[PDB]
Amino acid sequence: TNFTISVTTEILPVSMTKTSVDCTMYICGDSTECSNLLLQYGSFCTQLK
Amino acid sequence: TSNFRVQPTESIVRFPNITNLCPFDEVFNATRFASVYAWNRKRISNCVAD
Ligand SMILES: *[C@@H]1O[C@H](CO)[C@@H](O[C@@H]2O[C@H](CO)[C@@H](O)[C@H](O)[C@H]2NC(C)=O)[C@H](O)[C@H]1NC(C)=O
Ligand SMILES: *[C@@H]1O[C@H](CO)[C@@H](O)[C@H](O)[C@H]1NC(C)=O
Ligand SMILES: *[C@@H]1O[C@H](CO)[C@@H](O)[C@H](O)[C@H]1NC(C)=O
Repeated sequence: TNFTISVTTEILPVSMTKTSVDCTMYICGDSTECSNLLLQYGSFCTQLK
Repeated sequence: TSNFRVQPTESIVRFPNITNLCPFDEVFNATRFASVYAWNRKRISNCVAD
């Protein structure tokens, strides 16, 4: 016989902060010879990018 | 494509220079030395690496 006002809240995340780190400075830092060594190891850094 | 470095200044040479008197001369030049089973132990520091 009577009406009651109702309201409920919902929470839904959408996106996070995207990150991009270069593999050479992440692993070997500033070592040029380490970069030369990982050049022939594979294309893993391209896959990560 | 790539990344650009930070260019961290120019190479800094530190300042460790002290009196150059070291006990290497009197321990390397001697007419008699210790034996293998009992060797003399000397702590050499507070000078430069000759
Ligand atoms: C349904 O219930 C509400 C809540 O009690 C009624 O609202 C009240 O109405 C009286 C007089 O009509 C007021 O004096 C109150 O202050 C009201 N209260 C609130 C919380 O609003 C409402 O009247 C009811 N519906 C019917 C058709 O009687
Ligand atoms: C290095 O040598 C100079 C000149 O002998 C002297 O003035 C200076 O104090 C030395 N450096 C240090 C750290 O003591
Ligand atoms: C080396 O040994 C000689 C004698 O064996 C000694 O006269 C001299 O002082 C020592 N030191 C140097 C730096 O020649």
